Amino acid sequence: MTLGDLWKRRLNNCTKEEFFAYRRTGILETERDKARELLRKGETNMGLAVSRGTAKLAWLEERGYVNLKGEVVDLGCGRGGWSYYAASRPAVMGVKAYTIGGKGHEAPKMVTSLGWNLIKFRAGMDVFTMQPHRADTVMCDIGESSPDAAIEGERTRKVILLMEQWKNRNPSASCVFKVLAPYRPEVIEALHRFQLQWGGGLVRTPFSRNSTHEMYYSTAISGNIVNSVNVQSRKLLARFGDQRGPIRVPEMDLGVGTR
Ligand SMILES: [C]O[C]1[C](OP([O])(=O)O[C][C]2O[C](N3[C]=NC4=C3N=C([N])[N]C4=O)[C]([O])[C]2[O])[C]([C]OP([O])(=O)OP([O])(=O)OP([O])(=O)O[C][C]2O[C](N3=[C]N([C])C4=C3N=C([N])[N]C4=O)[C]([O])[C]2[O])O[C]1N1[C]=NC2=C1N=[C]N=C2[N]
Ligand SMILES: Nc1ncnc2c1ncn2[C@@H]1O[C@H](CSCC[C@H](N)C(=O)O)[C@@H](O)[C@H]1O
Repeated sequence: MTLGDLWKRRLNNCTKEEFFAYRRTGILETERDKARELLRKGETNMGLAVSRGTAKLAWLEERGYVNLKGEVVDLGCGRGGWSYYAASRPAVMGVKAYTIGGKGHEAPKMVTSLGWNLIKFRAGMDVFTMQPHRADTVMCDIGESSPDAAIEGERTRKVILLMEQWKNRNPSASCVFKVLAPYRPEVIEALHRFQLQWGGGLVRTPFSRNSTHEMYYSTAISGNIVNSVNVQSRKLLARFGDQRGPIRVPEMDLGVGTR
């Protein structure tokens, strides 16, 4: 058993009030009140982020932890926050975005956010059975939370296997992907094997809620994986009992128009 396993048990043991105070204490939160209503009313001419995912990828890029370029694939694009971020980047030439859609899942939001014309959205696509194709940058933000840590571990293992398949097709591609449950030993083993062949490392974005242990793997950073995970678990465990709220910041606005 790991510290993150204990974190997950302590999380599930929270009362409702305990859970909601813990969830958001100390985290960066974009201000989505304008964005939310524009999406709700169906405004397509907008550059405000279509989801909270945009600011997370923006943070990874601005830190230099990912370098989005060339032909980008977005595996599990959901509403498209990563696809629109990538399409607005001058070094990106095109985005192929894929998501399952269906009941309980987000379909792509269609807006004129800068570079939208460079995105080819395909909904109703399962990426886990899709044949990989050429890409310079491979992005994947898949990993659905579960109260069951073993399910979160297996969901995470499937994402890492997917990234191995896309690296097999594209050994030189940069990769960035969500690791939902890095605290699980089957996940650590798979991350080690990936890191040994492809390099890379783990990082926590300051926008992730304390109710998830998610971290992001990128081929462009480094770091011992176990220590990265353990630092994050201790930091998550140390926030239990904190009552401070979130730090609110402006939402990303990419502007509108074609590229
Ligand atoms: C009920 O549940 C709930 C839900 O879930 P889902 O997701 O829907 O899934 C379902 C599933 O799972 C499982 N389970 C459940 N339960 C149980 C189980 N298992 C066992 N073994 N046992 C038990 O008990 C099964 O398999 C089924 O089928 C959830 C909700 O969520 P949503 O809405 O979806 O959102 P998201 O995105 O996910 O986010 P969040 O919210 O933040 O979450 C994350 C995490 O956290 C936690 N939580 C949540 N919540 C809401 C809560 C919590 N915790 C606490 N303590 N409290 C509260 O309230 C978890 O871990 C998650 O993952 O959730 C759930 N829940 C509710 N409640 C509860 C829960 N869990 C645990 N515990 C509790 N108390
Ligand atoms: N097997 C699969 N094939 C395709 N899409 C999947 C999938 N499993 C999960 N997904 C989708 O992957 C998406 C992950 S959410 C990603 C958030 C996104 N990066 C943003 O910025 O908006 C979800 O919408 C989920 O429906």
